[PDB]
Amino acid sequence: TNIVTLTRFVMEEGRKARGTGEMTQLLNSLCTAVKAISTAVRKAGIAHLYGIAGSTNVTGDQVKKLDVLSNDLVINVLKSSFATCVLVSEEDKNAIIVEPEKRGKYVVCFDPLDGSSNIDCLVSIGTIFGIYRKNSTDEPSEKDALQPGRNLVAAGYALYGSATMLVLAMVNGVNCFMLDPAIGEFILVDRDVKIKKKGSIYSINEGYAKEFDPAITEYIQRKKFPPDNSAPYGARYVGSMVADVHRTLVYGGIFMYPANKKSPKGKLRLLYECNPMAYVMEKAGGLATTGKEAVLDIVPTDIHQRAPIILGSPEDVTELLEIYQKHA
Ligand SMILES: O=P(O)(O)OC[C@H]1O[C@](O)(CO)[C@@H](O)[C@@H]1O
Ligand SMILES: O=[P-]([O-])[O-]
Ligand SMILES: [Mg+2]
Ligand SMILES: [Mg+2]
Ligand SMILES: [Mg+2]
Repeated sequence: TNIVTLTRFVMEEGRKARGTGEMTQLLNSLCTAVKAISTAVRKAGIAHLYGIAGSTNVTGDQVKKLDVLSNDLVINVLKSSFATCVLVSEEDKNAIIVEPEKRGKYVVCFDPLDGSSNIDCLVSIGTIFGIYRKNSTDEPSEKDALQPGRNLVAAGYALYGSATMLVLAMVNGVNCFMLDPAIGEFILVDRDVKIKKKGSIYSINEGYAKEFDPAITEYIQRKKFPPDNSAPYGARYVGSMVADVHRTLVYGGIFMYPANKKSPKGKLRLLYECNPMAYVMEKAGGLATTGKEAVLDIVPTDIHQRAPIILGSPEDVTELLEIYQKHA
């Protein structure tokens, strides 16, 4: 009978810190969308929600039925939250400007459904978000979303896996909340999460081996054949960024989606995939790099810009940076 909900947490983390309560509003609204997406996903084959929606998005993906449903759910709750002014979604070509009577101070970048390749085989999928405070006094516009990730005030993801988890990072740390399906509340289950300084798992799609740069190649070879005859790392690659990053957070190790000979900026999207996960990792004591610079320091020029990303345990990411620096 003492429910420590996401709501309470985010409020109790603010009592002697004169806010506006808009962030709690925003996050309460997002939680409602995440619950609705979770329920849909958990019944998707009965509800006939698998398959394509007939459309390609700006970054060239095959839009799925659950992409449109989730996108609509998040847009509508953020609008009605009265906490937002500019929204950027993977699924919309342009930024969405909130109508004047519903504007609040925040800019939200999100991936409404991440891991579409895994939808139909029931593997874990998720929702990814990053929140900024609007800076300018100018009328809200797409340019308010073009901030470096270091300006994030909150970021995180929902993981629709064996259980549904909302992982929320803010200035003071990372906390995990699990959805209780019986009462429709996110309950705190992991407080002030920190990543292991060094892990034992590497996560990458090795089908791209023919296209990797020499530094990624060398690093993978080192994980399999350690020069100091330590045990080789195990390999894991679920194929859904939210699942692979969440495992990296809670078990340690490294996740990679690097640049390659065909994709100079990699595949994952900077605003609503790379920056939120880089922020979570940095707040958990981890690192997130392109191989040459910190993801959170990139100043974007395109709301659908791609970025290479290598993230996880700091000693693992640093070892790979050392190999890039050696090859440079
Ligand atoms: O099939 P690939 O090229 O390994 O891409 C998988 C990645 O694509 C995404 O689905 C994003 O498009 C991520 O969730 C996942 O990390
Ligand atoms: O591109 P997608 O799996 O969010
Ligand atoms: Mg997609
Ligand atoms: Mg995604
Ligand atoms: Mg998506």
